[PDB]
Amino acid sequence: DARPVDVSVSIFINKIYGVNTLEQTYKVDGYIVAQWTGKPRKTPGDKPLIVENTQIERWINNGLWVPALEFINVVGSPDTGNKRLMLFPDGRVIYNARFLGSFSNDMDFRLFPFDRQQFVLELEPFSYNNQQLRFSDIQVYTENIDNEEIDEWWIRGKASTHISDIRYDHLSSPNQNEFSRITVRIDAVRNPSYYLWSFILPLGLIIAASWSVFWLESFSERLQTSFTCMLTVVAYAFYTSNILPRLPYTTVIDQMIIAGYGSIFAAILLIIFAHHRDDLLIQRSRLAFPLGFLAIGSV
Amino acid sequence: ARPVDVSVSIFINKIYGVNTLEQTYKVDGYIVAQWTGKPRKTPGDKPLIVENTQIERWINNGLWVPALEFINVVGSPDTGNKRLMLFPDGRVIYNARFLGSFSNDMDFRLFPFDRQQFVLELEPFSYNNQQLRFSDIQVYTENIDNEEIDEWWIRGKASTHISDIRYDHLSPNQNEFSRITVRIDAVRNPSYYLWSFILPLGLIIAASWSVFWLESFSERLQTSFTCMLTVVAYAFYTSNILPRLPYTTVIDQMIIAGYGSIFAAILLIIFAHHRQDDLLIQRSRLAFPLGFLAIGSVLVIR
Amino acid sequence: QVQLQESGGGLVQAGGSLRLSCAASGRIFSTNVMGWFRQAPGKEREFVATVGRIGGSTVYADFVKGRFTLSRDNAKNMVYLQMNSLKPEDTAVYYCGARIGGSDRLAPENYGYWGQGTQVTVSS
Amino acid sequence: QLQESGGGLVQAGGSLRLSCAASGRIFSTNVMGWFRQAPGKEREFVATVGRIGGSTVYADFVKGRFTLSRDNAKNMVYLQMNSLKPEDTAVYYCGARIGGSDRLAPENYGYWGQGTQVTVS
Amino acid sequence: QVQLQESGGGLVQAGGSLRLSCAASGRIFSTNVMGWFRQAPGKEREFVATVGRIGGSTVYADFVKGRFTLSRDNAKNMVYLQMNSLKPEDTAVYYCGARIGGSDRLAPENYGYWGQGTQVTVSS
Ligand code: NA
Repeated sequence: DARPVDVSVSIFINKIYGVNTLEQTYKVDGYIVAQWTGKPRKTPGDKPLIVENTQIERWINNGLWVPALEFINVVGSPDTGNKRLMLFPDGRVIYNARFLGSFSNDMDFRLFPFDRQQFVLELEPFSYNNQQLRFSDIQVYTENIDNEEIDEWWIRGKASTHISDIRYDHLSSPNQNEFSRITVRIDAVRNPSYYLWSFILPLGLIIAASWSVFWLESFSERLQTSFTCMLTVVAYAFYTSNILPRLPYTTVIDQMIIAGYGSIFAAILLIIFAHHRDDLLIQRSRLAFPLGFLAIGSV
Repeated sequence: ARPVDVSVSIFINKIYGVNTLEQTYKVDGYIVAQWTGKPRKTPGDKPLIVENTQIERWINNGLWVPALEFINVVGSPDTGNKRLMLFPDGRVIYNARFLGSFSNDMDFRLFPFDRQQFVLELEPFSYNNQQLRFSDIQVYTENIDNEEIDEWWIRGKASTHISDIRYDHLSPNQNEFSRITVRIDAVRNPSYYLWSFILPLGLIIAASWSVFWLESFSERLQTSFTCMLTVVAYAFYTSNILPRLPYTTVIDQMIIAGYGSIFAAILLIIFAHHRQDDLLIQRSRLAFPLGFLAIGSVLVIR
Repeated sequence: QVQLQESGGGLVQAGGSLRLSCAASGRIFSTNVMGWFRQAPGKEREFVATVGRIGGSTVYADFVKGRFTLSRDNAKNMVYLQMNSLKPEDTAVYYCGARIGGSDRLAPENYGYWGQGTQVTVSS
Repeated sequence: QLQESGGGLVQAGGSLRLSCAASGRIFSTNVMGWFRQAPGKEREFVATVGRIGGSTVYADFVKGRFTLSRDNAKNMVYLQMNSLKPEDTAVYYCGARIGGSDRLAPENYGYWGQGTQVTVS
Repeated sequence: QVQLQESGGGLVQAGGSLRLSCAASGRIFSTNVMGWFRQAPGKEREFVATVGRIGGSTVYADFVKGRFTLSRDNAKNMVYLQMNSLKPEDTAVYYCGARIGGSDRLAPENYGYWGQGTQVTVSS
């Protein structure tokens, strides 16, 4: 008979941080506000009544309806701080709570350190279908950023929102198998400055420096400095592996490290082939070898 | 009296956080348990929902809600929201969100090409199969868009089993328990390990064979140490990234073969310099490559 | 990579039924990334339906209200949208798109390889 | 290598004692399990040892009618089958668990034996 | 390299209103760093108002008591302070500052590029 309870939600995001690349998770600290209208009630002085923390339980035990809202994409139970009910004499009920949770989402870091991510929060009632409880609207409020040069991530655009219905095949046990879902999304790009100057720039100077073997004049010098170069990429690959995030795929920097290996290895072959087939003519590939590297690099 | 038939449904949202050393993994999901009790009266003769802290008040008042244990969960699972749905015809549906650490046998000897089986084992904690038996089990997993960005590649739909565990230390027919078993098969995504670890290692080990193309016993022997040192420098690059294991993997064997190859060359180089000026054996520029690949194929017989 | 072609739409009276089909061809190993959208002249392209993250679930726009159903045929790389109890407000050209990336099944930005579309008209 | 024996024809309600001889690199009989396969049907689990001491895993159709035991001295396992019924007619195989993480999965067993036929009227 | 210029100050009677403006120029990426201060003759420059950390919030000194309101026009790099119900105690020079860094937007020491200021005299 009765229509669904309309619930208005507002989410305040204080901080998105603690990205875990391999687990595709991220930490979110904020507030959730949920408002709906109940049966009108008496309140002291006919002013809004406030119920905090453990006291909320006494009211639910006394018959107050407080539906449980679940973060669909939260990993484990969120860390809930203070929580509050505001009951108005006209029936309005406003639930407010601080939360800190780990959230999951499809995250592609293949373009690291130039990757873009969409941090999302998915809210959905745990027990009441959209014939008993639906989300009427969603408002999102984010942090006011001063200067983003110090921030790991650069936010782009306003937070997007969606209200949709989720239908579950396994709930055919008349027409109450659908649930209302809120979705928040924060678009952000990574701050690459650190990785350009401390990782991509030095690795460039090292790969480039390896090309100077073609300027040593004896064959025993070209091949032996090549091992010093090979050893420099190894030492550098380990410097990066100790800082850059762990991923199940290669990134731009990894392919550069790999290219450093291939360049040095190929050079070691050209140095020996040119020796046994003291041909210093092909040793004039000082310009041929670097160009061939860059040509292959585009592909 | 017949046992209560309990129907179970397990929804798996995420499997992650493998601990190679402890052979554990995390599983986020829902568990649904449905059975039929005695009829009851409900508001408006409609289904009644009871959430979280309110469940305890029905149990204290007699509502039977058996505890179902995860046999292979490490520590108490992180239980989030949970509800009961009490139908007037007697049906009872228990639904709860869980995040737990789960264990099972995991063999990483074919790393990075290893294949694992992620298991959940569920069993009543106190009621034997004469009192509570699992009548059926259904599993629902994530619909994958594309797995190229994922660490593990799921292979096949979830496998299920319902069996009876008989315990010899409970002494008539009262020592058998009903157990659900779910298995998710997965293969490791090897792309990264192929390109950034195995490939550079092959180049380092191959490049150590260049010493044979030096025209001085002095050059050949001295450069062998720079190669030995390169394999060591590469050793802590793999050790810092590859998982901690109580046994050797494939990559580890490569690393060991590298140590031997370079150490072999040191002996041959010295052996050549005192056998007769034996530049003929110094022409082992093909024997060493061939010998390594031969022994290398045998290494991966597992 | 892939290409999408819609079909099954036409003229129907208010309350009728239509079944839209979308056929995919190319580098696509699953139909989970396909999603239906609609766009009538005057409004922006709005989401309609696509598959949910967990098996057995489906995401629908708030204006569906249970009237539309998204079915699948992974063998034939085809998806179907059974549209019933049609309203005059459902009139639009319905597009079929494939998810490129991101992590928001509802955002058209994350969809590409759009198809020509199929016109769906509903009169009184 | 594994070899079964003890099958045969029995009247509905009778008993049989299947035996599985094990030979080779097998530190313990724990790795061994029993399976059965009727014509046209798939090979289904029957019984193997439980992970923790004192436990044994049985298929749901056993219903306490079968009992797996072991003779580590002779390096063997026995399947004592009672209250047999026509539904139990099948070829009973003996397998050895070669890793994996599923005692009840045929995919995790190798070194199968020829099998021994069990037939109940 | 940032320049700040205030305006809108003048003479007013007790209970009157003023609207102060501050225009920012140079290397500035947002008006959130901007904050209003005031300094009286022979008194320490004290905080007045600045944006809050979370959207929709604003920080006000204890003596504001709802009388003042801070608003902004990011497109034009400007902030405004509407001052109502002025009292003689509000007589002072009102300075516009930009938040350099730190983590205390109420501390004048975390602000720089101060402007010349606009005089506010409340007569009574
Ligand atoms: Na040296």
